[PDB]
Amino acid sequence: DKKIVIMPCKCAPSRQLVQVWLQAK
Amino acid sequence: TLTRQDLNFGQVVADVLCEFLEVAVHLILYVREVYPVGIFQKRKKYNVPVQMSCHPELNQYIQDTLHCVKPLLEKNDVEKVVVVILDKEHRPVEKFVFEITQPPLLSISSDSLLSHVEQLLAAFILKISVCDAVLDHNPPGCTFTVLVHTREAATRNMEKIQVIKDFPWILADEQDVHMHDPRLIPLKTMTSDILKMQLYVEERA
Repeated sequence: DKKIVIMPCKCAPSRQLVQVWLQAK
Repeated sequence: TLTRQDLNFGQVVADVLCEFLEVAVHLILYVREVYPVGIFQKRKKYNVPVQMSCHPELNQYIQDTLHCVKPLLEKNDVEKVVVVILDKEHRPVEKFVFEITQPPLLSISSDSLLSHVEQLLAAFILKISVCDAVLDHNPPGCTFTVLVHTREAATRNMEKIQVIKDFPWILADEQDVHMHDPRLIPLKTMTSDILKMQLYVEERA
């Protein structure tokens, strides 16, 4: 019998958003 | 301590697991290069080196996710917490599976989790630190998500969207839940008096 498997609807911050934050210092 | 409920109704194990999952998730993201290495700083946990992001929003996202996982753990409603690495087409390439069992009675004969928590959890962390040796190279531009496999039976008519602590979650679709006959890579198993936890990775075959 199958159980409920869930995930957040929203994604984590994208790699690019983090790259931009880093490069800004 | 005969029973799981004796340790503050499952709160102790939930808190310890959420602390542990936060550090393991950060380390995964580092070693697999899900994010640029420059956001991670070196810290110590369980008396071993760990790598933790200083990106505020990523940190908060991980904490928010685990804030939702905690009540599920407390009500004994978790079989797995899975860090799923998705390729740029959003298909799973790799899964880090933390398989958790919280029996109602403590196993008398196993070692005390709470007396040896540092050493016991450090062993998982150390396996993650060096797991890049045994895994394939992921393709570029991977992202991650977290899947929670619950103990709840699925009902025919159930709403896809489930709000937990104010965050919307969703029943996971076959794109993420399914990997075609993945290769299974064991990292670490532990059986303690209160918790049984196995970490292993599934890789696309």
